[PDB]
This record gives sequence, structure tokens and C-alpha cells, in this order.
Amino acid sequence: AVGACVLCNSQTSLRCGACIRRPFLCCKCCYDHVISTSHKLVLSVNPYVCNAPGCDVTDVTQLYLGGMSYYCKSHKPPISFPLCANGQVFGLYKNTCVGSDNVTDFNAIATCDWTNAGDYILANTCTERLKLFAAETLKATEETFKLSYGIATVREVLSDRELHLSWEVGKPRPPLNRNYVFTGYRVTKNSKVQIGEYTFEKGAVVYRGTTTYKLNVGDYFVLTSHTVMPLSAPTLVPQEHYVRITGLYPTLNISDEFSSNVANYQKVGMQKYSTLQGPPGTGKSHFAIGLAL
Amino acid sequence: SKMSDVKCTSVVLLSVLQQLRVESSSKLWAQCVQLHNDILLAKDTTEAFEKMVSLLSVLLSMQGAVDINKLCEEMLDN
Amino acid sequence: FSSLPSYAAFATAQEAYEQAVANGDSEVVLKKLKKSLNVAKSEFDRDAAMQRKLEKMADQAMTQMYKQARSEDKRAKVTSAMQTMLFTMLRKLDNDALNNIINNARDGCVPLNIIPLTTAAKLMVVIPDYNTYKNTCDGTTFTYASALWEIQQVVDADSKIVQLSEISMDNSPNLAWPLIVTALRAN
Amino acid sequence: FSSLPSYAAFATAQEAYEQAVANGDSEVVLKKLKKSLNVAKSEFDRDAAMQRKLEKMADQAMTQMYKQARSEDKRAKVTSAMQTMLFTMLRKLDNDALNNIINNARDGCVPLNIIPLTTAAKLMVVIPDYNTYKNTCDGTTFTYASALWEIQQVVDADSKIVQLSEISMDNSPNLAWPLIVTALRANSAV
Amino acid sequence: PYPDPSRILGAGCFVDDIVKTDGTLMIERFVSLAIDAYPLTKHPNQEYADVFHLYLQYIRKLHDELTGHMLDMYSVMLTNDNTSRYWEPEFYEAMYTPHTVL
RNA sequence: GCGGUAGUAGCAUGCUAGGGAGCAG
RNA sequence: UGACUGCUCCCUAGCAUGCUACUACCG
Ligand SMILES: [Zn+2]
Ligand SMILES: [Zn+2]
Ligand SMILES: [Zn+2]
Repeated sequence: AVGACVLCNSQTSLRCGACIRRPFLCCKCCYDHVISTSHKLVLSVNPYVCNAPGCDVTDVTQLYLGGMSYYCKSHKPPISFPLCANGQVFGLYKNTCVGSDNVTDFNAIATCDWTNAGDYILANTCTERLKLFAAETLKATEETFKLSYGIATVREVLSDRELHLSWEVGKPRPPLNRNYVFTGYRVTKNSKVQIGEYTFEKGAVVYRGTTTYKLNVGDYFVLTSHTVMPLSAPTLVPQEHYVRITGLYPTLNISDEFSSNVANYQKVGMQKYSTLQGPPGTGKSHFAIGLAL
Repeated sequence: SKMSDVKCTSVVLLSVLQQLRVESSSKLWAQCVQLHNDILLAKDTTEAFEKMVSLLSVLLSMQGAVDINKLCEEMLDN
Repeated sequence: FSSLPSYAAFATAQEAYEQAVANGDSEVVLKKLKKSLNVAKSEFDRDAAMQRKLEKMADQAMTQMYKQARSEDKRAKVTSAMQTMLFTMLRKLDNDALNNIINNARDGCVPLNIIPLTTAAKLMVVIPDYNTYKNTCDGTTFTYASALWEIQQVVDADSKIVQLSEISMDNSPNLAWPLIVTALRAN
Repeated sequence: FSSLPSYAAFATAQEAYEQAVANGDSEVVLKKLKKSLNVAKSEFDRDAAMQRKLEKMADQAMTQMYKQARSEDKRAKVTSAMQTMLFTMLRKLDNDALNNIINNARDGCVPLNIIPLTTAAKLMVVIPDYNTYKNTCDGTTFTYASALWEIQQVVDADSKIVQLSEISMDNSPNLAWPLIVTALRANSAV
Repeated sequence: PYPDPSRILGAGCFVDDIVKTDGTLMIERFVSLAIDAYPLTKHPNQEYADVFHLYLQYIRKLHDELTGHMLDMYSVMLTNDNTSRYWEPEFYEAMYTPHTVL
């Protein structure tokens, strides 16, 4: 429930009703999220909606906080004060809030379909946590637009590595190589049953065997995906070079078969993070073992 | 004051043991329940302590379960 | 409640009427002033209580939502809370047998069954290093849980019997170390 | 609340009266203003009160009818569930042994306690300890209720399979003892 | 009538549910428990009245904890209007005096 | 000059309905 | 998985009655 909006540095219990990750936005922050774009629905500890039976109001800009509940516009007991008023949205942390100077971060990159280059452009023009939000939203959009294609299935089976394959109802098909593993499940009558891992490239349907299989009637193959949880630790560590070689277990011998190892050994002696830009044959083959010894 | 403390500790210990899915073994759960019910009815503070040792041995003889060392480094048990 | 237009109108009317009356005047002026004053006074007095009721109701609603959020949070950390509490009380008890077995388990010597209380019945522990064997087992007697036990069997990870005379400082490091001592409670 | 039928007349009369007042005319026009505005507000009062009463009455009626509809839907679904349960449990009556013992009755009525005793296909036995076990279901086939049953499976209190080769006097204290034995009617029903 | 003090203390210390090991979430439990334990103050034995006094002090402590604990991280300011009645004996003395109310 | 009537506001009293909790057989 | 009764405290909503107050109509 109680998460964290960090650009305004505001603990929050609110979240946007119709958005990517149910993102967390503080009172004023949810406000300029819902006036700079169209997101007229929010979620709190309880969802804001009129509580009389049979009533239906999606909007929040006209709801009222009644007798320990919420009531609305078309069906109006108005003995209350409005929920959305005075540059803020009613909730906890209604006083300890800051706001945002850059009004259109979400309004820019959380409002497009997460496929333009501008998303990554702004993600690189971000902070560590803002770009964390960016990366998690890229994984979310990857999965949410992967879950919009078909599920392959073998209903009558043929000889292995040459079968027949019908797919789904009306949906398109993704790219063709082994990038998408066709690892689905089998249904006997209501349950899911051991299937294995498959991949469809050649179609008469030629399959590549990640395992040896005895396919039965109806066997369905598709990637069923969960959603990546939020992460709690930073990606990169800030650059701080060491005072000395304190806390190391030094050795006496020096690597000789590797002709560019000793100075880099000393570097690891006082370097905290280390990235390089290299094709195959750049120490990835032997320098790791060099540090190991 | 040394008796109510051990009764409260026994209640907490039985709760912790129940949280670890111990009642999925009928014999162990029956023994634990018998020990816990016997501690609360005690009148002198030596039988309660030996039964407490016996009951704690059940939690200690479960390898994965909990981390004795981390739970001892948190300004907790010595 | 001095932040509403009704308050401003009522204050101006009050000041005007008070000044006119203190200056001294006739009856019709007083009547007109009070007929123009009382409506503004009622206008102020209604909101003066409506605002108070609204404010207290909002405070109560925020209180209730905080309570609900806190209860939902609390009912989701019970395992860790209970374990921490249990070990805190176990500290506070301060018993020698409990301390002995807790330290033994913390160093690696845990039992394999329920510790018996009778003058009989078997107890099995695991001794993973020579130092624990040095501390606990000396001679043919076993000290565990502030009691005394008598060794009768030693079994290794390969399940072969090892005689007591075999175990020694330099004579040990050629063995499967997770030994299993089976003893009975001495009288 | 702003376009009521009397609102036009009230507002027009108020505007005209206040224009006459702003004209600075005699006191007679002021008295006429006061009387007309007083009666206008008096007639606007009930037109502003009765409408508000009626709206709340209508809202209450709507809410009550909605909840009635929901109750009817719930009744329909519970009726469907009960019918399904009855027709599902019907399909296990073993309609030949039951018919055979019903026809032997002199008027069609039989006690309920003897229907499972003479027509059931499966038997379940719960055994406290080994002494009771060796007197009731020893071996692989036993006799109970003037019939012959043969064992099919044995589980323990934890619902794990137990083989008859390890139910002995020496190995008794190593089992979760509330054992459950399942048998089939031999030569008769299953 | 007065109950057994052990019953009242056991009801205080041992609960079903986990959400009742946080007094601020339910202060109305202790008000009822102190209503049940009022007549113990007329008992010649001394701990019996101490039970009722302990309950009153715990109620006051819980209220103070709630107000401060809510004013601190949030900024909502609480008032103590007609709340002090719950830690003074006159609210509980009126339940055993013959005058029907409510 | 006094009373009646029509709205409006605050306060008090008893019931009905909803929710949370305590004790007893 | 959570029976039948009885009593009591707290919060909100509605109804009825009473007290006071502010305007207006009528005599
Ligand atoms: Zn949004
Ligand atoms: Zn924000
Ligand atoms: Zn509504």
C-alpha cells in the first residue's frame, strides 16, 4: 500500500488507475498527472467510487468523501467536501508533499506506446531511480506486447522434426527464429500437464528439439509470462576509488602467459568498477582466470 | 515472575513452530502440543524449564527452517 | 473562521453599525442597520459551524485510513516479527541449558531428535569439526544441555563405525567429519 | 435548482424592483417592492423544497429496486447449483442391488441404516492401534457385515501409502497410527 | 458483581488475531475490559484495584501514542476534546448506579 | 401593538438501519 | 471450518419530538 514517489520525494498510498505499472504519484503529483494528460481514475488503500448499490462513476474529479465512504455527482448526497480540490488529491501525506518541476516525465514517456526512441532518449536523460522506473517499464511493455500474439499447438502429430501446426484465432504471429521459446502446457480436461520446451521455425512443420518428445493430441506451446517485480537496489555503484590495497589477499607469483595482466591486476587493486568495449578476444577468455589465480 | 516469562515464551515458541508447517507431521505436532499444554499447567519452575528445553530442541533440529546465526547477530539471542 | 467573504461583510457591517450607534442617532437608522446586519451575521454563523464539522470529519477519515493501512501492513510481517520476538524473550530468560544448546546450534552442533528427559532413551547429535568434539566430548562422557551423557556409538558420513581411540588432533583429518554421536542420559 | 418554473418570474420581479429602488422613487414603490419580493420568495420556497424531497424519494426507490434485482439473480444461481448437486449425486446409486433390496420390502419402505450396509461397493476402516488391527483386518481378505472384503490400499494419518509388510508389532511405533484401510466387495459389488 | 482478576488479565494479554497486539488499532477493547473490571476498586485486597488503575493508565498511554505517532510522520493534528473521559473513573462509575441511560 | 403561519440555523431527546468490539450461559 | 440467546460500549446515516434563534406573510 504505502510505497514511494521520489521525484517529489513523497511517500504515497495513491496510484494512477489507468497506467503502465500502477505508478505511484503523490497528491499534487497525481494532480499534474491527471491534468497534463487524461488519467481520470486513481487507486488508494480503497478505490474511489460511489458506494451506493447500483451506482457507477469512474471519475474522481467529482466524487465526495461522505460518511466514512465516497459518493458522487450524478447520484449526489453532497454533505461533504470534494475529493479533488486545491491543487491536490485527498489522501495520506497530503501535507508532506513537494511536487514536480518537470511536469511531463510520465506525461511524455508513460503516455506513448513504449516503442519510440524518445522513450530511451529520456531514459538516458534521467536519474538513477527515474531510469530504473524506465527500465522496469520497458520490461513491462515487452511482456505486455508479447502477450498479444498466438499460441501454437499440435493437434494431430506426425514424425518428429516434421509435424503439422495450427495456431490461434485472428491474432498475428511474432518473428520466426528460436528467439521465442514455445514452452506451453498440455490440458487433459481442466488441468495443465507436462509438455516440455519447443521452438517453431520451419514449416509440414520442422521443429528443433531442445528435448526429445512424444507429442500427443492438442499439445499447446506458447510463452506464458509473469511480470518482473520492482527491484530494491541500484544498478550501477557510484565511482569511488580505493584509498589503498587494504583488505586484499595478495599473491607472490605474477601471470606471465598473459602479457597485459599485471597493470590491470593493480587496477583491480584500486578500481571499484570495470567495464570495457571489446569483441571476442578481449580478456573475456583468460583475464577472468588471471584474476582468479 | 520467572514462571509467567517461561509460559509466554512457550506460547511464542509454539506459534513459531506452527508457522513452519509442523502440523503436517502428526507425531511431532502431537508431541509439541502435549509439551506446550503441560508447560502452561506447571506449578514449579524446574519441570517447566526441562519441558522448555525439550520443546526448543524441536525447533533447533530443523536445518533450513530459520537462521540461528543471523537471529543471534541482530542484538538478539546469545 | 476569518477567511471567508461572509466574515468580511459581517465585520464591515458590524463596524459601520457600531460607529453609527456610538455617534448617536435616530431609530430608523438603527432599524435599517440591524436589518442589513442580521442577514450577514447569520451568513457568517452558518459557515462558522459547517467548516468545523467538515474539518473534524476529514480528520476522522484520515485517521481511519491510516489505521486500515497500518493493520494491512502489520498482518504481512508476522513470521519475522514472531521470530525476532521469540529470540528476544529467549535472551531475557537467561538459562544455562538453553544458552548452552543455543550456542551449540549456533556453532554447528544441532540435535537430530527430541531431547529426552528420562534416565534412558537415545539422543543423536552432529559434530562437524574437531574443535566441537574437543569442547564437548572428553573421555567417554558427553556434556550437552547442562547434563551428562555416555557415548556408545560414532558414525561418519560414510556410515562406518569409528572407535573413540581413533579421534585425535592429527589423526582426525583423514575422516568424514559430520560424525553422529548416540548417547544415553547418565543418572 | 436554477431553472425552476418560478425562477424566471422571481428573478425578473427582483430585477425590476431593484431597478425601481435604484431609480430613487418614492416610498410607495419601495413598499410595493418589499411586498412583491416577499411573496415571490415565499412562493419560491416550496418550489425549492418539494423538488428536493421528490428527488431523494426517487433515489431511494431506485436503490431498493436494484437490490431486489440482485437478490433475484442470486436466487436463480443458487437454484441452479442445488439442482446440479442433486443430479450429480444421483449417478452413483447402483440401481440393481438397490432395486433388488427395494422389491423385497413388503410395501417399499426400508430403513436408511441398511442401504450402505448391503449395497455399498467400498468400505473404509479406521484403526486406532495394532492390537485392534490384528483383530479386525488381519491378512489380505477379511469378513464384515456377512460379506467378504479384500484390501486395496492402506494409508496413514498423513495420507501416505503404507505396505502391509511393515505393519508389525516391532515396527508399530514408527507409523502415524490412525490408519485407514480401503477394501472392495468381493464377488458382489466391485 | 466483580470477576476473577486473572480472567481480565488473560483477556488483556492473550488474543486471537494478530491485529490485536497493536493497541492503537483497537482502543475500544480496553474500554469494555475496564468497564467489566470497575467494581474491583472496592475490594479490601489491594492488587484488585490496581488492575483497574493499570487499565486506565494503559488507555491513556495508548491515546497519547496514537496522537503523537500520527502527528509525527504525517502532519495531521489531533485534538483531545471529550476523550479524557475514558481515563477517569466517573465514566465507569455511572454504569453501576441506578439510572437507566441509552 | 399581540398572535398565527412558511422556510433557515444551532442544540437536545427517543427509536429504526449499518459497521466495529467486550462479557455471560 | 465459525451454533443458539441475553446484556453493554463506540461510530455513522435517517425519522419523529422538543428548545432557542433569523427573516417573511397574515390578521
Ligand atoms: Zn497514469
Ligand atoms: Zn509525486
Ligand atoms: Zn452515486
